[PDB]
Amino acid sequence: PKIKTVRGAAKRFKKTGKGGFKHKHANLRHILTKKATKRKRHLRPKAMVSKGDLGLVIACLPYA
Amino acid sequence: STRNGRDSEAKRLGVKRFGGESVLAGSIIVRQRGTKFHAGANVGCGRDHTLFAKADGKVKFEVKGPKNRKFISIEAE
Amino acid sequence: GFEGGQMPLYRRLPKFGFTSRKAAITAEIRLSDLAKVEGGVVDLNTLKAANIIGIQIEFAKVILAGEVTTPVTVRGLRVTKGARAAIEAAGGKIEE
Amino acid sequence: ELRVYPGNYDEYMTAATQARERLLADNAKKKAQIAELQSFVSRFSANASKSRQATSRARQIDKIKLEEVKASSRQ
Amino acid sequence: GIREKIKLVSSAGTGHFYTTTKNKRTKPEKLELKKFDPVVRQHVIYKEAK
RNA sequence: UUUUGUAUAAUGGGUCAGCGACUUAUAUUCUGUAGCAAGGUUAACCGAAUAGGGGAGCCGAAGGGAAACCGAGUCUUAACU
RNA sequence: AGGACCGAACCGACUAAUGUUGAAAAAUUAGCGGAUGACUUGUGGCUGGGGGUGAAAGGCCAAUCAAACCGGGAGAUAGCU
RNA sequence: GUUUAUUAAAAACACAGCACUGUGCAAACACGAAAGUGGACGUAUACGGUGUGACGCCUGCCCGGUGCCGGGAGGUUAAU
RNA sequence: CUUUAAUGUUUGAUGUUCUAACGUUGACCCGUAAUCCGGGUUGCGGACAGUGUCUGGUGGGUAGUUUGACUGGGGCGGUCUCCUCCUAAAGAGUAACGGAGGAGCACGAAGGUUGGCUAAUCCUGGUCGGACAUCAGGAGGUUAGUGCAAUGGCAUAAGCCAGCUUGACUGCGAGCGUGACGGCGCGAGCAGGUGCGAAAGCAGGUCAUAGUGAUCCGGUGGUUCUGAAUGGAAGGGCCAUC
Ligand SMILES: [Mg+2]
Ligand SMILES: [Mg+2]
Ligand SMILES: [Mg+2]
Ligand SMILES: [Mg+2]
Ligand SMILES: [Mg+2]
Ligand SMILES: [Mg+2]
Ligand SMILES: [Mg+2]
Ligand SMILES: [Mg+2]
Ligand SMILES: [Mg+2]
Ligand SMILES: [Mg+2]
Ligand SMILES: [Mg+2]
Ligand SMILES: [Mg+2]
Ligand SMILES: [Mg+2]
Ligand SMILES: [Mg+2]
Ligand SMILES: [Mg+2]
Ligand SMILES: [Mg+2]
Ligand SMILES: [Mg+2]
Ligand SMILES: [Mg+2]
Ligand SMILES: [Mg+2]
Ligand SMILES: [Mg+2]
Ligand SMILES: [Mg+2]
Ligand SMILES: [Mg+2]
Ligand SMILES: [Mg+2]
Ligand SMILES: [Mg+2]
Ligand SMILES: [Mg+2]
Ligand SMILES: [Mg+2]
Ligand SMILES: [Mg+2]
Ligand SMILES: [Mg+2]
Ligand SMILES: [Mg+2]
Ligand SMILES: [Mg+2]
Ligand SMILES: [Mg+2]
Ligand SMILES: [Mg+2]
Ligand SMILES: [Mg+2]
Ligand SMILES: [Mg+2]
Ligand SMILES: [Mg+2]
Ligand SMILES: [Mg+2]
Ligand SMILES: [Mg+2]
Ligand SMILES: [Mg+2]
Ligand SMILES: [Mg+2]
Ligand SMILES: [Mg+2]
Repeated sequence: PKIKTVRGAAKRFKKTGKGGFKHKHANLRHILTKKATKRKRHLRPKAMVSKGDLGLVIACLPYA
Repeated sequence: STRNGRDSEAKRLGVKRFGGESVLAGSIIVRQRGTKFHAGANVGCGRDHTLFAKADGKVKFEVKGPKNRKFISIEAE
Repeated sequence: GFEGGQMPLYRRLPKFGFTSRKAAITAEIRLSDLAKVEGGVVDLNTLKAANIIGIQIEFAKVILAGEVTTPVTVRGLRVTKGARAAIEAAGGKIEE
Repeated sequence: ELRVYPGNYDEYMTAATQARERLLADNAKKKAQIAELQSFVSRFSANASKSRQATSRARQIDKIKLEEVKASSRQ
Repeated sequence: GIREKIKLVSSAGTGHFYTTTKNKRTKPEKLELKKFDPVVRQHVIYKEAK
């Protein structure tokens, strides 16, 4: 049978132009009053999946 | 007996770039709690008293001052 | 994606974005594909009859990703700014 | 808060000063039931045969949550 | 604790608010600070709301 | 065999002979080798049927953005040194 | 007259010995209780598995009972040997 | 008298006797997806459930708690 | 139009009656040589009873399941996240059911800037006044102070007063530190708009380190980014936030 992609991981990671994946920074959903603006502002742009857990995402997304 | 068994994560303080080291701009030189090392020439001071470079060069520790206080400076060499 | 009980990476992080249905009927056109269609007219009905784009595609677009040599006349498309100069430099014509 | 009690005033007087009394009795039922589960917990706690049953009502006290009593402004 | 959350909604008409905390027991009156509104790119008054 | 460690008084076996345990299917990724090479390749099916037709379709040559959209650029931002 | 008395057939099973790869997958020997009654026995029926029946022990339901036996789901699952 | 066939035969179970309680008959209750059966070809001096257990002297105080029975004035409350 | 009576007019509530649905495990006749069943006559109940869909209560009668870990065996007691010192062997890190203490906040000023100021404790003299209040001199030197535990720090004060104020601001960010990651921390400088000061300049919260929880699901506001034939819209997305 065809490999079934993990649908949960497909909604959080996108594949870039050199094989890496981009994801959305955590800690930016609620109780955003304790946080400084500098801490919020640096969590807005998307980031790249680190090297340590780059093999945990490739397994979950065999097609994307 | 018991009523103990508490501690906190180590903060990893101490000098990062020792004397004679070639650093870049903005690189942290020493993380401190009070002001053990005072900012001298071409180094700054954070809100938590972290000393950081302001121009690329070689670190220098010196003991200038009426109260013989350690100072950190940078030579643009 | 199982790490012994702790929150897996695909669940620590938040979901973002939404999939757009308009992107599945839009296709790029390499600048080298214009010399493969017909006697010199490029449109949806000739690009998808030369197997350069799919069947359900409706909004094509010509980018600067090759080298044009023949004077083709792009009938209705969305040529880019860079690919527009290259097409006219070969004697082509762009219209709506 | 405001509660609507039908009746004129003296049919009200009973309910307002009775609903308070029945709350103090209910509030004092738990405060006397907790104090009797603490008889078991404080006695058969270190016992090997009855520990699993004393910790069954040592965590039952934590689920009663007697409701708070506020003071009337009619001082 | 006793310090609750408020939002200072701008007065320039646009929808923009800085969210902060304010103790109400000591001071029950509103807050008025001239802050920066990136929508109109000017310093305007921010009256407390919510 | 399991262990920090076994002559161990820790497990297993009375002996012989025969049988007895990393396989199969379909997908995905990496290495080797072969074919072609900005191209590579067909599936079902037709077929005097391991030939030849079949290019439906799949992968690649373009990326950025949540998206419209722009495009060797693009996103952020009122704009970026 | 008697859920009367002593006591064989008959029904049971209180004590001890033997037996424990036994003559026997609960018996033999010597004693023991009831023995006209809520007794015992022959033949044939009825009640069936979360169900039966139970003078009540979780007892008995084909040498199997805190949920029978047979076949099927089934190569259940086993982070354990 | 009965009981753990096969380590417990007993102070355990049963028992006649006592009490409470349900049931007016197409009775309560039970086995039944239902028809229907038992109770019973019985009729409250009868039948079912519960507890105690011959016989003798007796069975004291408490209705606050949890059940059960009665009340309907008032509050809260579903579908519609 | 208001308030009102009469007719009819459609409906609800209650109370008496009625037969015609329905019940009859009352009686008699037939199928029939049948205490079943069906039909007929009759009597008694009669829109009650009972059944179907929906619904509130009760429901260990019955079924599926749950009932944490560390631990000098297991249970009890203690602990589970964060901050400060020692053990920690003069870089960083380093364990035990090792030794000691704290946090789940506070502040619209207790933040920014400009101007100014320097303590504890003692002696002597002095009305109530006293070992100790307020005052005047001298010694002392930060042995004081810091919103909050401990450590490091602080005189250029980060400690103490006053004036003006909102930089406790928006978009970014060279370069580093620390984590297995999720993340957390420091940061010169650039753009736009402010505050204080004559000006040089300082200001992206507070002397620093505790004062905190991811994702999913949903709430509020803004924004055509999308809008399943088209125009809208519902619903998503992005930004701020609960
Ligand atoms: Mg959000
Ligand atoms: Mg080994
Ligand atoms: Mg061992
Ligand atoms: Mg040896
Ligand atoms: Mg030995
Ligand atoms: Mg030996
Ligand atoms: Mg051995
Ligand atoms: Mg073993
Ligand atoms: Mg052996
Ligand atoms: Mg073999
Ligand atoms: Mg693309
Ligand atoms: Mg007799
Ligand atoms: Mg027997
Ligand atoms: Mg005998
Ligand atoms: Mg006898
Ligand atoms: Mg006899
Ligand atoms: Mg028989
Ligand atoms: Mg048997
Ligand atoms: Mg079972
Ligand atoms: Mg199966
Ligand atoms: Mg098996
Ligand atoms: Mg299992
Ligand atoms: Mg006897
Ligand atoms: Mg026996
Ligand atoms: Mg016996
Ligand atoms: Mg009958
Ligand atoms: Mg008894
Ligand atoms: Mg009594
Ligand atoms: Mg159960
Ligand atoms: Mg299960
Ligand atoms: Mg344990
Ligand atoms: Mg060290
Ligand atoms: Mg060392
Ligand atoms: Mg180590
Ligand atoms: Mg302060
Ligand atoms: Mg000053
Ligand atoms: Mg200050
Ligand atoms: Mg502080
Ligand atoms: Mg539409
Ligand atoms: Mg929206």
